[PDB]
Amino acid sequence: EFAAGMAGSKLHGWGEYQFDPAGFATSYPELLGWFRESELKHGRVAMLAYVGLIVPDAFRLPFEEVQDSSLDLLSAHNKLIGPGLGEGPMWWLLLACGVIESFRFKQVGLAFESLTTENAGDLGLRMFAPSSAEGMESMKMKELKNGRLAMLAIGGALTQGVLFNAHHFPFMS
Amino acid sequence: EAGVTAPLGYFDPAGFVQDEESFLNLRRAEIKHGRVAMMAALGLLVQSLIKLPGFDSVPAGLGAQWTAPGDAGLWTVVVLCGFFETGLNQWREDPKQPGNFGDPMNLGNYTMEMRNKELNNGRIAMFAVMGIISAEIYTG
Amino acid sequence: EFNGADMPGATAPLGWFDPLGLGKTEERFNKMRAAELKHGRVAMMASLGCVVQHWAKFPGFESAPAGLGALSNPAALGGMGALFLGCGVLELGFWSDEAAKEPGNFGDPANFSAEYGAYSKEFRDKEINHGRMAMMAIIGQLSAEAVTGMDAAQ
Amino acid sequence: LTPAQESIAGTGGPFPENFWDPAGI
Ligand code: CLA
Ligand code: KC2
Ligand SMILES: CC1=C(C#C/C(C)=C/C=C/C(C)=C/C=C/C=C(C)/C=C/C=C(C)/C=C/[C@@]23O[C@]2(C)C[C@@H](O)CC3(C)C)C(C)(C)C[C@H](O)C1
Ligand SMILES: CCCCCCCCCCCCO[C@H]1O[C@H](CO)[C@@H](O[C@H]2O[C@H](CO)[C@@H](O)[C@H](O)[C@H]2O)[C@H](O)[C@H]1O
Repeated sequence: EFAAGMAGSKLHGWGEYQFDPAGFATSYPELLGWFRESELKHGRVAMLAYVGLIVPDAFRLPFEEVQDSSLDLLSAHNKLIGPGLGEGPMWWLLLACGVIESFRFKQVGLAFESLTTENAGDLGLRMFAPSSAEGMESMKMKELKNGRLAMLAIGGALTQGVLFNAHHFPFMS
Repeated sequence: EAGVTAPLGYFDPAGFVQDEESFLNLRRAEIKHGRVAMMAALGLLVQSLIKLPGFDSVPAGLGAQWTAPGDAGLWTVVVLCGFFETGLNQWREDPKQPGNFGDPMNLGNYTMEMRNKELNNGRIAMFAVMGIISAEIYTG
Repeated sequence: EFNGADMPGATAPLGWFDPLGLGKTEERFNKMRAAELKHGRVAMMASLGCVVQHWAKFPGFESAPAGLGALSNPAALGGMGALFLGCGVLELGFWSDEAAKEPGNFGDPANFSAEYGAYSKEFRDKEINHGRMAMMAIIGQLSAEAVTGMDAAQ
Repeated sequence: LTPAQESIAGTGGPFPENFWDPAGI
């Protein structure tokens, strides 16, 4: 009925929030699976983005190219791109992310033909998961809520950190 | 009416009882004041002997009101009493039959003799606490 | 409430341990169980709070000792104060005992009963027993700390 | 609620339909 019965509208604070002011879901029913996949990707990227905005201050990777103490959220990317093309740890991360992404093509076909609303964003990982269907749905709503919050939080953290030079956890001037 | 906890003097003169609801309110207030006064008597007695941790500096007597640790202690005591009296506490009194909080601790009976003893001991404690406080504020 | 051995708190060591018989009627037992669950949970969280606070602190609370005397620091006092307001919001609001359907039942906000758990007598007993052990402990940790100045680690 | 309490129901709590009364006054 709403969207395609996808998790993301139930289990809200008051139960049945159906958030879709601009009727994208109704206007593009054929793209609902793509929308769900994109939302989950953004949320799972924002979660890790926040955690990797915090952790670097405490720890740095073993390789001797990210050990500089001035690699804040502002200068990190530009500094780590390095010289030429395909030479920096940023490029290593890009290649690793591409290798990870390529498995989604195996899962949902070459052109995302098999990407449906009931398998959008599902990469087949079922470790430390609820056994029951209701539990799985509840965990999917947790995941969606956490991802949406992390997207908004990473946007705000990056914007504030660049605007006022507070690149660390408080992100407040 | 006037047949509940009235020993050795029957009904007090110029009683303000009026109607049944008014008497119920008056009995609630009387039992509350008695219980407080009994508590205050005991608190003064125990304060004259021992002090709380980090509370030895403050005077044992009334002076605890305007002292620093005593001030915070009194304010938090007032806040907790508010929590207890607004009804937030689970043990709350029946609107009728005032002074009955459901007997939180299963101490025992609720006989008319026990009610009379409680009320009269609170009556004494009223005068005891009032006299103690007046004497302290007067003498020094 | 003629029998209460089937209640979650029975436990094997001492089934329906109640020599003083404070709660023997359903209403008294419900009230006492609400109080017991609240105390246990507060203790479970106080104990973990001590343990974590010793080796971790929020930004702006670095100077706080993180132990019994944590309230001394003005910033820690402001934090205790904001925590008090939040706890009031939970108490008078979402997790009010009066609105609770059963003693300590606040609706399972996060569906732990759906995932990695159930609202079974076994789990109720687990919660109750852990609350008791946390209660007895926080008292120990805090008191031992007062007698011999030390942090939670002990 | 109760018949007496219904005389004001719908005009309290965060949402109007609630009846906030932790003290049970
Ligand atoms: C004059 C004060 C007053 C009065 C007479 C009432 C009366 C009522 N309110 Mg309440 N209410 C008040 C203030 C008051 N309210 C305030 C300020 C708030 C905001 C927190 C609310 C929020 C509120 C909600 C959300 C709801 C009610 C509802 C109700 C009704 C049922 C609950 C009840 O028994 O309340 C009786 C209330 C009292 C007897 C007040 C007791 C106050 C205690 C003693 C504490 C006072 C201390 C205070 C903090 C001041 C300290 C100052 C000092 C430090 C100097 C009832 C008609 C419910 C309703 O209408 O449902 C349909 C409902 O849902 N009220
Ligand atoms: C036109 C009306 C309207 C406006 C203008 C508006 C504005 C804002 C703003 C900005 C000012 C913020 C920051 C904000 C935030 C949240 N809103 Mg909200 N909102 C409106 C309506 C609803 C409805 C109907 C629901 C809802 C919810 C949530 C949740 C929690 C979700 C959850 O945890 O499930 C969060 C965090 C859902 C809920 O359950 O809230 C407890 C829910 O059902 N909102 N909302
Ligand atoms: C009011 C309201 C709502 C709302 C709302 C609104 C108005 C939301 C607005 C959200 C908004 C405006 C979100 C911006 C995000 C920005 C991001 C992620 C920026 C990333 C930026 C990045 C990743 C930049 C990175 C780098 O540049 C860095 C830092 C250094 C350079 O060397 C390198 C690069 C280039 C890589 C709800 C909640 C939706 C519903 C409710 O009902 C009603
Ligand atoms: C030092 C002195 C400080 C004084 C602070 C005064 C605070 C403001 C006045 C509060 C008066 C509250 O009075 C209001 O709530 C009381 C809470 O028990 C009610 O109390 C009474 O009625 C309710 C009936 O269910 C229940 O609370 C009790 O059974 C009964 O005692 C009163 O019927 C009501 O009129």
